[PDB]
Amino acid sequence: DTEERLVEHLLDPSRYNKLIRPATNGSELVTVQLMVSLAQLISVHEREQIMTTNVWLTQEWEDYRLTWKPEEFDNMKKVRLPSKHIWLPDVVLYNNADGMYEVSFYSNAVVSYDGSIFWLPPAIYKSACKIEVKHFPFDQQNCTMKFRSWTYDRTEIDLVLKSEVASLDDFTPSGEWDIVALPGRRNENPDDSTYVDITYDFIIRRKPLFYTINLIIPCVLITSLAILVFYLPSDCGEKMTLCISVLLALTVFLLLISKIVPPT
Amino acid sequence: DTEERLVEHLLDPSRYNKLIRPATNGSELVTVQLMVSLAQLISVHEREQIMTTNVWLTQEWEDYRLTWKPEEFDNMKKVRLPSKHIWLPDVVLYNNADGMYEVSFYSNAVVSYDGSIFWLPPAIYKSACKIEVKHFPFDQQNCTMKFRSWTYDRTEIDLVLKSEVASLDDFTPSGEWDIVALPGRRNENPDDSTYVDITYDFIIRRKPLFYTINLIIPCVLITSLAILVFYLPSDCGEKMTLCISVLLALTVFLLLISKIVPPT
Amino acid sequence: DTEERLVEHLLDPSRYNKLIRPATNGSELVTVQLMVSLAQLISVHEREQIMTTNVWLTQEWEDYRLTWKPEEFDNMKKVRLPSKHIWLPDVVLYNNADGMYEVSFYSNAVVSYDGSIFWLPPAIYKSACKIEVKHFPFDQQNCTMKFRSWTYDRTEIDLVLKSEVASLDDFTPSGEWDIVALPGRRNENPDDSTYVDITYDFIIRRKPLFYTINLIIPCVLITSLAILVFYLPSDCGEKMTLCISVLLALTVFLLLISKIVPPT
Amino acid sequence: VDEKNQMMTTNVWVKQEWHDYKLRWDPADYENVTSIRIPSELIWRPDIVLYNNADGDFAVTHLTKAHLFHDGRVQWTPPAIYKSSCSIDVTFFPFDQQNCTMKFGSWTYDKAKIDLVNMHSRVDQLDFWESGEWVIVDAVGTYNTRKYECCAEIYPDITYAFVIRRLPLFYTINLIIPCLLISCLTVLVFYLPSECGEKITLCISVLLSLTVFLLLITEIIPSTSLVIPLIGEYLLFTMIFVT
Ligand SMILES: c1cnc2cc3c(cc2n1)[C@@H]1CNC[C@H]3C1
Ligand SMILES: *[C@@H]1O[C@H](CO)[C@@H](O)[C@H](O)[C@H]1NC(C)=O
Repeated sequence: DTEERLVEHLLDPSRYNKLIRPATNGSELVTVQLMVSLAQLISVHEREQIMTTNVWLTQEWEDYRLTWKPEEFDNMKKVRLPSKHIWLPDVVLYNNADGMYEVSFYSNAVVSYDGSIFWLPPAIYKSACKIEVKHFPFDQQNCTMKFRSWTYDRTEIDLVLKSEVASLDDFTPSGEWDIVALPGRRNENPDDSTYVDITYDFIIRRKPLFYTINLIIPCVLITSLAILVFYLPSDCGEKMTLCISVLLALTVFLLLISKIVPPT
Repeated sequence: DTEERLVEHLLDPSRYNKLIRPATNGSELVTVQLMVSLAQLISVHEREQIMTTNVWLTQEWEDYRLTWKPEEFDNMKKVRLPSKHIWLPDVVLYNNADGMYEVSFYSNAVVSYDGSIFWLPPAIYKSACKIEVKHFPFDQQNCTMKFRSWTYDRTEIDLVLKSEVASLDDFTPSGEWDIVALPGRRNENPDDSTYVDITYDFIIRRKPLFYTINLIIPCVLITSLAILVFYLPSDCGEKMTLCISVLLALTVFLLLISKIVPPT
Repeated sequence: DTEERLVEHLLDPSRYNKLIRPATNGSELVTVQLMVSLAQLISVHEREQIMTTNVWLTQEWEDYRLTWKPEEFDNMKKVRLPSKHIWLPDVVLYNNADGMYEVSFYSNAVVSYDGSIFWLPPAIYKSACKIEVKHFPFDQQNCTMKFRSWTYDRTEIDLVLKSEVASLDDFTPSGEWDIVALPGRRNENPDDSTYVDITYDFIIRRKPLFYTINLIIPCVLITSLAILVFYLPSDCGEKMTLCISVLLALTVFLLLISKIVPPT
Repeated sequence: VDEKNQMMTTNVWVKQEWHDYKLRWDPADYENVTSIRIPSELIWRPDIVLYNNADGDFAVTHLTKAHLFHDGRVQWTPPAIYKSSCSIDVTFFPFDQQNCTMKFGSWTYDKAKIDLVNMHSRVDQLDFWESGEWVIVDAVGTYNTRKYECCAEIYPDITYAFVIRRLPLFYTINLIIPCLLISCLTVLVFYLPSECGEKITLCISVLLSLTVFLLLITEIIPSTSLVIPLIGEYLLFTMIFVT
């Protein structure tokens, strides 16, 4: 009951206008700390250069006009709130293919009595990354992720990291792509000064068995019959069958290897 | 705190109204200065003649009933406003495939104390463009992008340009296609005199390596065996195998360049 | 003007709460007489087993707090109310692919002075029907359509069929598929006591010319060369080409008939 | 214009204009304004439904602002995409000429309460975007009444007819040139002498190449059964004479 009186007190639209930012003395900053916890890597799509992942990002910041004096409300330390009705700092993707920018659920935010707000929505993201294919199928791919704010800049909010390596102990394993290493760091532009972002790197590696079995072994078993045609005798009447069929099987393998790889 | 007092002072519905426009002194026009800024060429799809891009478009105009003196409001030169509760000009695409005309998000508008309003939303756009194919695949396409007004016309608003190219500052490089030039023109019809549009042209060069490797090298390595059935002697009984295999391989390559290129 | 005074009198939101049902006399049923009427069968999709139809769904029922005296409003008998502003029982599909449950347009509704409501919205509907594949291409499919209420049950509303067939005089020839019969049944369940639905059964037939001409004829022409390599004498040295190419053309035709029919 | 599914998707600009009676004033009293522009959710507008829909909006849904005159004449041009369904006849596949239709009308008012009058009998093509594959010959609109099954009033509607040809050079240079070019190789195997050992190589290669061309021409035509295309009967008779 008293929590219901508190939630009618806190989100009162005469008291709390949603789309201003919490600051009090002549334009001071707010600090948004964030880190990323992976859940699984779903797919890396090479025909269109797109990585599909599942990621819970944790943001915590510090508001000031969400405060209650907690012995008046019968020793309550911690409420939940719906996150359509409080302020959000907008933290989006920025290298995003297919155009979904916000998060996918808009869950509850936990508000303590100091004003420190913890928030953790889940998302799937279709990030764009540049696939390099020279050592196919043994390569070491690299796909990045930019988190940038959306309507604000460097003199208003300030993204600070918390852990140099993003969290990986909720990971289900991925089958094909094993994860080698996964750091993350803060970038800031020294001649622009309206630019902060936090970029994560994913350094993933192929497991090379299945593509070896299906496209290196029949490729080598076809292309060892190039030198065979001179060891026929000419009187058999069977040269042209062998060398013409070897050329047509080779160009079929060239077109299928060119349908797997991107058109970079 | 005072920013909430300023938003309460400006958007009062007794003082401000949304459905009318800033035209006084006997039907003056307004000037919408617009220029676009590219993000990435996502795709040029030749088979349905379509082009998917990712454009910020930046509009400035001047709205005279949004003013204050900043000494009353704590030396604020600059606020944000929600982009639905002001006036907008209506600027959309005109040659759009699949019907989605206006911008994506309606991001927040930056309002100064002159009344001069700067605003930029993001958008994705699927424009249609006439594919010039004669030098396939070493070609150089020319894809148009038109912008008109949607409700108004030349005796109420007046579009004008800022600079004569689009901004290529946040253009990440693409992979397949590469830009050459991006001019911008303003057109106007002198037999109608109620028609402006601002059209951008994109002149794109294709990197030619991929289709060379898949389509030009096996075509020249198959058409180099056309005149070689004659030197073959008639005793061996192998003329029909060579000449029938050359004819069927050329028909298979003719159906592949049928299925790629547009059917104009 | 008197139409305006009636439309303001009938939808007073102090008077009329649209979230209740018009029960009188100690919880009688309301009886929703529906009958459906086809417009065209668009497509029967054999590979994913979806039948796409376009249909008009006439529902009529009895209300009791939407009447007037027609002398008091200068002889109106029959007005039009914006649909979805009045009560409506939710009558949807139930065997649905792709999650579109309700109707597509929400048109106007015709109120008499009795309280009888008439309603006819259109829809496109994608039912998921079970394909008999044995006598392909001469077969006779049977597809289902099951209309149930969505939020109510058998103690509250009561579906009644209007006429035993679905109507068909506002339909155009479907070309490839022609109709045989369209019965409609009311199923109640004896055991459950809370289960009424109206199922229609479209019984359709394939016009067998096109798959005969493009599939049965070249299969018969290829399998007529099965018995022929024995009548060919062995000293030509050409038996192997005929029997190998008969087996390769036969297995390519088996895989094409495997990709037309569903994988049941 | 989609021939496998029998559809036609167009991007069209529907122009409507009508009168009312409460939206009128005197321009001398309000500082000499004539025409304003109010958004179109706040007035009455009539309900115009494409009857011929197949995966379509079934009404306009962009809701562009409306121009109201002092005398009550309002006008409205909302743009729409539309996905109409038409029937495809294909006998002369190389040089076809199709006829696809649209059927606008009002949904729930009849002829003694609302009434369509078509304005100009052409479809106005002052900003057609030249598609390259098809050219419009004709585009006319005929006014109709029809009496339906439910109700005893009659209902007006307007049927538009689109007569379009196919510019035929692409399928000429890529489909009937290789088919007619390997069709002159069918009668040749009798000239070839029988102690070469190379006759049935030629008969098997010609039969399998015509079978590939018939199973590739079955993609582009629809699966109807009223007609057969005239290229397919020639390919079937050539396959009969080759076996
Ligand atoms: C009242 C309410 N809905 C109706 C729907 C339709 C008709 C009359 C109606 N009368 C026919 C005329 N237009 C669409 C169908 C058919
Ligand atoms: C991975 O890609 C990013 C983006 O270019 C780059 O900063 C980084 O150095 C790369 N690392 C490796 C190991 O390739």
